[PDB]
Amino acid sequence: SLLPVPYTEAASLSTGSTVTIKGRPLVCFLNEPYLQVDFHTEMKEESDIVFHFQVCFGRRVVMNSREYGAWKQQVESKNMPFQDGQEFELSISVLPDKYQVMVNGQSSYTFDHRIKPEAVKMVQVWRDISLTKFNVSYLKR
Amino acid sequence: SLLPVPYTEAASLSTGSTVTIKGRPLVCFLNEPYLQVDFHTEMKEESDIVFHFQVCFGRRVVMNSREYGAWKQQVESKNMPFQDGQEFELSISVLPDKYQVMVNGQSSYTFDHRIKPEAVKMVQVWRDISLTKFNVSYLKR
Repeated sequence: SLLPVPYTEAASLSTGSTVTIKGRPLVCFLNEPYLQVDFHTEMKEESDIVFHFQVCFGRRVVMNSREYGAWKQQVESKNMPFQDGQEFELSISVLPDKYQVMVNGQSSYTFDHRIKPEAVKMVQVWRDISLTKFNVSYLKR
Repeated sequence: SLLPVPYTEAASLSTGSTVTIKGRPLVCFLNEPYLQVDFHTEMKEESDIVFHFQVCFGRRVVMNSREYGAWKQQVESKNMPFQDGQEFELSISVLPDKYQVMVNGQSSYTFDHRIKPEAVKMVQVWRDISLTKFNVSYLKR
């Protein structure tokens, strides 16, 4: 819809930053659509990924990092706040120790920093969703 | 690009029919983009799937059927004719005994019929690709 997908935006993150994504799955949960949010170290898509967040709607969520071209230890969660056929609001806060992910205002996942958030230069949002809003909070120093 | 994705087209199949799909992966193989082709029994996406063909570019291909809302025996292949960053041409022929899938003119996968091809009423092509051409051969009786 509003924003093109894959959506790529240059970005800078530090403690206190928040990334807000508003969108909607393209198909019903029965068909297992995915949503993926990757925080990259460079503007190119083949670059390293500081924080990989992949949702298989209705099934599970996978988080990881890709360092020096290699995927590290995957963390898997079965927590599923997303609602079939509904628009969702996803907020990723950068805390000192980890990323906190809220879905529709509810804390749902956390991921301890493996690489400093300051290494992030780009965020890519893709897979089976329509994207209506993308915002990174640049109020803090 | 040319055609919207998810792409849905009402269709009828029988022995001798061919479905030709031309497109291109949206991102590099390193990021594991997917391609999915589902032959449905009804015009709705939650309907049964006579033939499910899902490609995880660079990794594997999964084939199955969803009957009465339940996924059946999955068949997995590691055969991978698709080329990173290239446009592909995918042809699915309906033979008496099975579907034959050609990738860029090379026979690559087959799937024995679980349900008669005549039960198909719709084809949906989706996931991480841009679609330039979609055609079903309606020359045969």
